[PDB]
Amino acid sequence: IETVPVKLKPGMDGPKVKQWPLTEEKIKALVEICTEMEKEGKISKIGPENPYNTPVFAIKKSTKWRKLVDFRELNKRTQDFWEVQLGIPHPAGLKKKKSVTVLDVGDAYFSVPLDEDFRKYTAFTIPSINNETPGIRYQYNVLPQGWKGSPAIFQSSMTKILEPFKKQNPDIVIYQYMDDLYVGSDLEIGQHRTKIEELRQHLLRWGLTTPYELHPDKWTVQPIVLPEKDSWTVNDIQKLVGKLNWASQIYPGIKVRQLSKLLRGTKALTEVIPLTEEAELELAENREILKEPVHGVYYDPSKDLIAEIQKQGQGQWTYQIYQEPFKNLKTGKYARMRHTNDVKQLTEAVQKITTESIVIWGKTPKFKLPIQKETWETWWTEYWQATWIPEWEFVNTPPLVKLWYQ
Amino acid sequence: PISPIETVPVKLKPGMDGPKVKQWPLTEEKIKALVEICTEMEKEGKISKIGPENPYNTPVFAIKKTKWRKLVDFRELNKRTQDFWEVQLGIPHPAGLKKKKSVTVLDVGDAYFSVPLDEDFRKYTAFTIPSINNETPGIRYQYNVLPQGWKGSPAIFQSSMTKILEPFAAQNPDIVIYQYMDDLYVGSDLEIGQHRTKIEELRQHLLRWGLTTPDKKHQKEPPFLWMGYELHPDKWTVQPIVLPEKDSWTVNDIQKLVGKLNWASQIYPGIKVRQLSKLLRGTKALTEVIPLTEEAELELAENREILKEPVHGVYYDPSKDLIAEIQKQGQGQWTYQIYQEPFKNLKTGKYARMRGAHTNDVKQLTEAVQKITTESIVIWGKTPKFKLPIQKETWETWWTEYWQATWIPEWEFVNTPPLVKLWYQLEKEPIVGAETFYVDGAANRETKLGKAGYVTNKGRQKVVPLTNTTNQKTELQAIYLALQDSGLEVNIVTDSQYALGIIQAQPDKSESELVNQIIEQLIKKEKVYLAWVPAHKGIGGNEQVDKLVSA
Ligand SMILES: N#Cc1ccc2c(Oc3ccccc3OCCC(=O)N3CCCC3)cccc2c1
Repeated sequence: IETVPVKLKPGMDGPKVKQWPLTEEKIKALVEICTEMEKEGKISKIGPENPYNTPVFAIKKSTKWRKLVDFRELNKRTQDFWEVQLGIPHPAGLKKKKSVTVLDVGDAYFSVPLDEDFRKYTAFTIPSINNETPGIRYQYNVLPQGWKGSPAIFQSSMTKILEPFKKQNPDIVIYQYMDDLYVGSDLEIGQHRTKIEELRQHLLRWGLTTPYELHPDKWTVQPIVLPEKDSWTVNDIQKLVGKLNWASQIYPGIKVRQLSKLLRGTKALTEVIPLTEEAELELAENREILKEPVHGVYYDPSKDLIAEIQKQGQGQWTYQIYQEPFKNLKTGKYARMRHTNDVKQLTEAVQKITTESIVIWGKTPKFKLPIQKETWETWWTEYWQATWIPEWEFVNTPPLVKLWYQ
Repeated sequence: PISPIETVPVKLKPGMDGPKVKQWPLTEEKIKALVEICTEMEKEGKISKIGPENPYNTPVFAIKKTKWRKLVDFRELNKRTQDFWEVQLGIPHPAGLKKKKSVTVLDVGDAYFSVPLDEDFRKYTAFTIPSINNETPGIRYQYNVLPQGWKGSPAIFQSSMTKILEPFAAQNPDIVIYQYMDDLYVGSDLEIGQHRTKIEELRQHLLRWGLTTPDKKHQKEPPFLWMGYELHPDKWTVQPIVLPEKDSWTVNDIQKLVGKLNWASQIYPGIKVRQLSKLLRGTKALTEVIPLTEEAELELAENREILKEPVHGVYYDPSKDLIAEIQKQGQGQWTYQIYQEPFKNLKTGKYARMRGAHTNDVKQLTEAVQKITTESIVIWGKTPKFKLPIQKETWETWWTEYWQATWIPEWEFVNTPPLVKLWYQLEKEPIVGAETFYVDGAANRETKLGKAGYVTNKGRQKVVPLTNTTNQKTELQAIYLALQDSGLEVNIVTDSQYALGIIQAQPDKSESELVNQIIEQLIKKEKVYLAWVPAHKGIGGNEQVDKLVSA
């Protein structure tokens, strides 16, 4: 075929990102994968005159190793190409559907040549152990998985392949994000699953090979809960007054004047204090104010999404997504049954939040992760199954906001 | 010397052109020396004489010791040539080298001059040999090979060397060739006879591609003085470390001292540099003489004791397991060994912390395991099994309650004190029968004076005055007051998010004297519960302590 030209945003040099060291098992898997890819023409060896680098990792999505390339930096430096010049629009109705299946279509990108003058920016290195040898250096000849230019260029062909199917099934929504197809319907599950298999067979018989069920009608901002107790002590009222004080940053219509009166005087922490009727009415009225949702929180497509995560113990994690503090677009809680650890749980939660985020808004959030950076940089691939990678940073402040979001 | 290797293409950076740097005069004794050198290099194809059409020129100098050597200043050309894939910025570590029966060291001579230089790029290497007192035009010459001191040479030579070795490596798949600048290191487990043969055959292969290699009579012999190391047929250690004795200590001298110690710590167990590096926090000037603290004097004297002893490390066998053991080695300092069979250490190291003002032992131990896990992957491509002086209940209690996510790997308890322990543990629920102190502190931001007070539920009240303090430090001093004046169980109620955060993190060591005092108190207490209420909301107890301390 013919290759569409590509250009970095002017005044930008290609990516020069350092390759992380790898386990010998992960390196052995990469060498075997790249040997075959080279035998099939998809990549080629490169010389010292290419100074570019983009990190590479080995994961499992299945007992077969797969190769994952971190094109975050290259993506940030091509974004004229895939955001504006060749944007793929996001449909607002996908979140409303009752079932959504994700289909991996990345393998189809490898049938399309890449602009000969852009290949150099895709360079990558398989490292060696203990600096024994300089790494093995390659670049791409075809459209790579993970580069946001790949779906942008393949967009025309994808529209042609899918056009039959959208004629047949007009109430089915299909959105593309990087290497994935999100397919949503209002059908019964069994009907939905066979409609998905039909589309699989359609994609396959046209040469596009493919190898996750979501229900976006359950997702919502979770409203705050106050304890319901039989015997309240002074400490319990202080926690309750503190939690309600915090909530007034969000819901303007809450007061505790009647509730603090029950603590007037300097009392022992363990003293049982009964709830007067006006106090009990003030608390019950506040439980209604908490049920209703907030107003004035609008997604601003120009601004970055931000996800905060806090560890609650017993396999439970809470999270909020926002663009301005206290303006939570979405709040939620994740749980992990039994055979788990902290990093496995955080990694899984990060992937669920990123998926929800793609469905709702079509962009990935930027995470604030409660973990030491080097611990994350070492273990995150052991449980990572997606093909994309969000941005992240590491927050070393543990606010008491843990108790409040519980 | 000359070679049929293929050439790597080279560009100048986009929109730049070649260097035109005028040539300074010479003593005309060197101008004779350069002529003899350039005519030799010409006869071997290294350079060629060029016409007047070439407009570029890079300065050329000359310098003697016995013999002379030509020196070229490519700084202008270097700034103008494209970037390259940087050659390996690290070196292999002896604790990672796999043991091998016989090992040979080959240096390749005139390595750069043996590799050809891309044709279109040759004009931008032009240099000029001066005629005495400008009495005639000078000699124009350009390079045909990789020039010494140019930006591309280390990388183009390395990639060239890799390709040249490739056919030989295919035919002898059981011999190991590390490559490192102009050196090759070759090992095998063949009979020292056949090993000496295969070496001679690889010399011949290299000579066919134009790479001279040393004779058996000239190949270096063990022990090997390599990159600050000493390699022996079965063991390795560092080269001798001489710490200076000096009455005044300059910042530059302290930097040179921490570095030397850092180097020794990879095999000399026990090294410490925490107090010595605290001095260096005054990076202001390099000559400014920093007055050595008394903790630093103790540290340095202990290092000198250990350096007096000699020590060594061993080589790696991938069939035997990999084990890491860690010991507490001071206040916030830690030391570790890595080995496969006991007392036969591959290497050692240390871990101190600049993590934050306050920490505790369990967190620091976890941070140390992390540092080792990173190091082991780099050196051996795997994680060790860990031997640690902490019990499962100590660590499980910490990591379940800790707000951050941590991964604790395969480890086993070792009963060698000091053990890692939680010195105290805050209560989770308020305490019945214990006096409830309501604390608050305050300070005037201008006058920098303030007061810490409490009010309890048994009717006791107290205010203590504070000079040259801050609002944050007084909120801590109020907490400290309540521990002092309480019995063995106490409930405390504070308005201060700052102070709550710092204590809820259960630190056991701090940069702050005040926090260290609180820590002394929290240990002696049987039970402590700490609770927070929002300030200035008239809760009950906070209002009174606030009124008492505030006005
Ligand atoms: N000057 C220098 C220099 C020499 C040799 C190096 C060296 O040797 C080897 C070369 C090829 C394969 C294995 C090798 O190591 C085997 C370990 C072993 O048993 N040894 C006894 C003395 C040297 C190490 C390795 C790395 C750097 C060396 C650097």
